[PDB]
Amino acid sequence: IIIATKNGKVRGMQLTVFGGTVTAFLGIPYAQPPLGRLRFKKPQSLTKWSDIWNATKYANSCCQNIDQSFPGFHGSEMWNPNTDLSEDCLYLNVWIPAPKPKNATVLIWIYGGGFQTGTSSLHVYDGKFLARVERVIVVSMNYRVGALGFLALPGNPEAPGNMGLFDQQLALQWVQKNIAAFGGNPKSVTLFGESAGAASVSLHLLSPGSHSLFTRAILQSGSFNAPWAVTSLYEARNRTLNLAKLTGCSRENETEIIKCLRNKDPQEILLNEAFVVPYGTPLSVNFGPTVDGDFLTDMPDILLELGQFKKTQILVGVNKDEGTAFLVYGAPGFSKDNNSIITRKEFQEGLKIFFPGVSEFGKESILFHYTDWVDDQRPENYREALGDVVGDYNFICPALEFTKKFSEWGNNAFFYYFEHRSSKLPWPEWMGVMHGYEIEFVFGLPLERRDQYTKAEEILSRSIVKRWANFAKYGNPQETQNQSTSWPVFKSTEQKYLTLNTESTRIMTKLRAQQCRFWTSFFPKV
Ligand SMILES: *[C@@H]1O[C@H](CO[C@H]2O[C@@H](C)[C@@H](O)[C@@H](O)[C@@H]2O)[C@@H](O[C@@H]2O[C@H](CO)[C@@H](O)[C@H](O)[C@H]2NC(C)=O)[C@H](O)[C@H]1NC(C)=O
Ligand SMILES: *[C@@H]1O[C@H](CO[C@H]2O[C@@H](C)[C@@H](O)[C@@H](O)[C@@H]2O)[C@@H](O[C@@H]2O[C@H](CO)[C@@H](O)[C@H](O)[C@H]2NC(C)=O)[C@H](O)[C@H]1NC(C)=O
Ligand SMILES: *[C@@H]1O[C@H](CO[C@@H]2O[C@@H](C)[C@@H](O)[C@@H](O)[C@@H]2O)[C@@H](O)[C@H](O)[C@H]1NC(C)=O
Ligand SMILES: CCN(CC)[C@H](C)CN1c2ccccc2Sc2ccccc21
Ligand SMILES: *[C@@H]1O[C@H](CO)[C@@H](O)[C@H](O)[C@H]1NC(C)=O
Ligand SMILES: *[C@@H]1O[C@H](CO)[C@@H](O)[C@H](O)[C@H]1NC(C)=O
Ligand SMILES: *[C@@H]1O[C@H](CO)[C@@H](O)[C@H](O)[C@H]1NC(C)=O
Ligand SMILES: [Cl-]
Ligand SMILES: [Cl-]
Ligand SMILES: [Cl-]
Ligand SMILES: [Cl-]
Ligand SMILES: [Cl-]
Ligand SMILES: [Cl-]
Ligand SMILES: [Cl-]
Ligand SMILES: [Zn+2]
Repeated sequence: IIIATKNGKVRGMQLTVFGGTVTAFLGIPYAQPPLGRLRFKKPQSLTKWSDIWNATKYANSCCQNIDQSFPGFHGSEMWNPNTDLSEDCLYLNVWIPAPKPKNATVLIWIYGGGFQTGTSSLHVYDGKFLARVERVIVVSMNYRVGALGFLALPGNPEAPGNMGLFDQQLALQWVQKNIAAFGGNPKSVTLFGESAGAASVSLHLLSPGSHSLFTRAILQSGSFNAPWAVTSLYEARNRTLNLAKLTGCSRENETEIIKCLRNKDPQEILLNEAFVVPYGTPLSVNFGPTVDGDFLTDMPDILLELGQFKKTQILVGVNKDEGTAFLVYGAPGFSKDNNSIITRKEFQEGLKIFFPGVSEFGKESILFHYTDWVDDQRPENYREALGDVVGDYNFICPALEFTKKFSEWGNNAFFYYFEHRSSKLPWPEWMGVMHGYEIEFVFGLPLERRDQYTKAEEILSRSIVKRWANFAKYGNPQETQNQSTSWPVFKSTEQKYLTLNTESTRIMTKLRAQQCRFWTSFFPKV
């Protein structure tokens, strides 16, 4: 199979999925490799090739530091890159239904990873199931991360910031220019992503350069208004100068620092990325999105509040235990190999880890808001309270505030609460429905009967896959055939949302009302 793109011909592979066929094009280049003088620059356009490019294996992953907290443990290593790390990494993948569709809706995946890590070749991002079951086209791209993707001295085009975001944007442009040759519909394109990928998706709703490159958006466990998602412009320049100091690149003429950084090999950049922040947290984002005056014209909180974004439908949601994953990355008394019963004193030490520069009074009122027990005798009270603190503050409350503000401008919005713990989840039970472990259900991995998911998990995945595809195709995430409960629109007044679980599906209102009132209204003033 060979498809003529506008820059040259590409060859894919046939895959057998569920007694049928899916065609895969893995590793299509969409930009000139950002090497040499092109490091830290925005992505440049690709030049034509007259031969046939073989797109038959995942391409290199972008340079990044690997998680090594649990060597040999599948729970953490399933997120580590599974191809070689290289600066030559700006490639994308395309999954096509077989036979060739005539005008299929396109789903574009943007992976997360704190803007520091990530790759589209991960097993749980495999788009072949979605192409097979719902006959949509799935696209995913690799984008630069860390300093090589988000180092910023604003206004300076040698390192303007938001390069990884522009990588994503150029991939969206590739779909616009090429997807029809694959049988796809460039007028029906839905972005979806998780964590930092969901925050990227929400920034594409704000960026005018991206407004004509997609139709709808899905935000799983993330948004730009989350406290970890946007780097202040003070912080950006500090961490840039700190990295120059650590490497030996402190110049005075600010353009001369970047040329010094361009002569360091990528490994010396990666080794020093960690220490650009003096006192970080488990949720620290060393180099992330900034207000650059290009991709981002103003502070995103101002654009959201004043209705300056793409007007379209959105699907937003969170998991029940978003915070627990971060507790085994620094909190005292927590571990993946015990049950992590902590004391009140260990709870107070956890808050200092996650809220280092906050007043003594601020941590006291976090403790006060989250220690009104039902059962005063339960030993896991403080353990579960600290996870809820981290999850509410960093993910759930920002996502709800995002949806409320977005829908106030007349757009249909739908919110979900994912509360099923995967039967193949390798982390212990006390960590619950963790950050990132709805992804395998969205991509339809439990549909593979040869994988030891339960029968109920196959059913829930089949339902989620249909809702997601119906949202992309028709702007309405209903499962209309098997007498499901209807997913109601999220409005600022009643704030209805749908729960996703094996046992039951229910409509509820005002998720975490009391806790998010504290985080969104009171806490910013301490
Ligand atoms: C902006 O950065 C400076 C310099 O950052 C240094 O901090 C070290 C801890 C280390 O990471 C090194 O690589 C880096 O260059 C910050 O100054 C430092 O701030 C910390 C925390 O307050 C102090 O402990 C250090 O003594 C201090 N060093 C100096 C030379 O001033 C500065 O605070 C930072 N601005 C922020 C975080 O707003
Ligand atoms: C849950 O585990 C933590 C972590 O303890 C680590 O070190 C060994 C004890 C190992 O067996 C394994 O449990 C784990 O890798 C326990 O906290 C530790 O407690 C000791 C006791 O003095 C302290 O010295 C350590 O600093 C501390 N580690 C951390 C990360 O806080 C904790 O006691 C345990 N809880 C249980 C068993 O209920
Ligand atoms: C493919 O379909 C195009 C129309 O797509 C529709 O446009 C708007 C209303 C969006 O809501 C989108 O989701 C819809 O699917 C046609 O204009 C085009 O000619 C068609 N092309 C081919 C080759 O069939
Ligand atoms: C998949 C990796 N995940 C744990 C194994 C980490 C903690 C996620 N993470 C993350 C991942 C890589 C590097 C830094 C971070 S800080 C962060 C902030 C906001 C969302 C996610 C992240
Ligand atoms: C691309 O794939 C075809 C089919 O396997 C192969 O014969 C061809 O030689 C490949 N091109 C290369 C390796 O340049
Ligand atoms: C800094 O160096 C650049 C590159 O040579 C030059 O264009 C610019 O004028 C210099 N500016 C200052 C203030 O030295
Ligand atoms: C609806 O139910 C049938 C069995 O009655 C099942 O095979 C099918 O996959 C279900 N559809 C969805 C979208 O879940
Ligand atoms: Cl469009
Ligand atoms: Cl940070
Ligand atoms: Cl709950
Ligand atoms: Cl006390
Ligand atoms: Cl609408
Ligand atoms: Cl309710
Ligand atoms: Cl609640
Ligand atoms: Zn992740």
